Amino acid sequence: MVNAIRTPDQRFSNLDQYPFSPNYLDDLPGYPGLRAHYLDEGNSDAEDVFLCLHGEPTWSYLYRKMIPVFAESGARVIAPDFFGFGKSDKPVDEEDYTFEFHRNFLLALIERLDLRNITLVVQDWGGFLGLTLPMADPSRFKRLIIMNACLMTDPVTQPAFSAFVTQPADGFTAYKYDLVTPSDLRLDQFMKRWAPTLTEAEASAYAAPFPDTSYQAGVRKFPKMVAQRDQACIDISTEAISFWQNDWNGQTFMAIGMKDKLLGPDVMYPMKALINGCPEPLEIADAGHFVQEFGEQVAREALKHFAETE
Repeated sequence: MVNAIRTPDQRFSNLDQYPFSPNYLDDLPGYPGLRAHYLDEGNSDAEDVFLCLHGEPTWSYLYRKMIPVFAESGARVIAPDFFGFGKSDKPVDEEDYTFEFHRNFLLALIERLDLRNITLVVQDWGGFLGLTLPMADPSRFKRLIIMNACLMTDPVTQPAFSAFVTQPADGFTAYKYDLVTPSDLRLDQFMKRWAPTLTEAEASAYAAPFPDTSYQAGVRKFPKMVAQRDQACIDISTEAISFWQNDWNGQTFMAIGMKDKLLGPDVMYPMKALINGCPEPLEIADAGHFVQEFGEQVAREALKHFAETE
């Protein structure tokens, strides 16, 4: 029952621009023996809380440029590392990672920390999973900041959320290929390719959580879950659509990384239509899949947009 390993702390000693202190939650309901890492920045008694969820194959380090902007506005910021990523523990078997394994973890984190007045900030898997959280506990969610992401429903229901899987060849097909094929996966090399504006140091931070391949079962399972969606993922994702379309009435802000070959306009415009009240998206011409690397701007504009609608 959940064989996992922990990344030696020395691997995080020379992180670039990541002065955020570690917080851990051991033995969350349904996660015995697993220690989860998360950042808790800004006023801990703040009324507003920004839940920042990362994706594949990154960690909370991805939100490092957005965190300060949010904390400065007077809000609290929670940025958790999924099991298998960042400083959280990493199950050694790919079988242990599932849509509900990661989803239930997010729900347990929300209940444990008793988060309220939440502004959900998502991208990629943070969105696939994150966008399904509100419907399970609506009163806790207030706003949404969505960057390149969608819902993992079936091809018939939403063809746009499946089409990108097979085309273009240099889009998700290439992304997935780079992650599931190399016997010796080097995430610093991966991130420099998929986020060409990263410095050598920043790229090193993405490799930091993984001393060797045995620490990458979670990294290898995520892309596979996008291509092969189980029934639970499909149903949860389909129920999520109805929520964003008929139940959601909170403030929303969308930003599109225009150079994203995976989840750009093809996926983001159909998403905008599904989220009730979603305004015209902020198009970021230079941004890639990892919109957060251009996050200071997204952070500032999201706060400005939220204030004008208070």
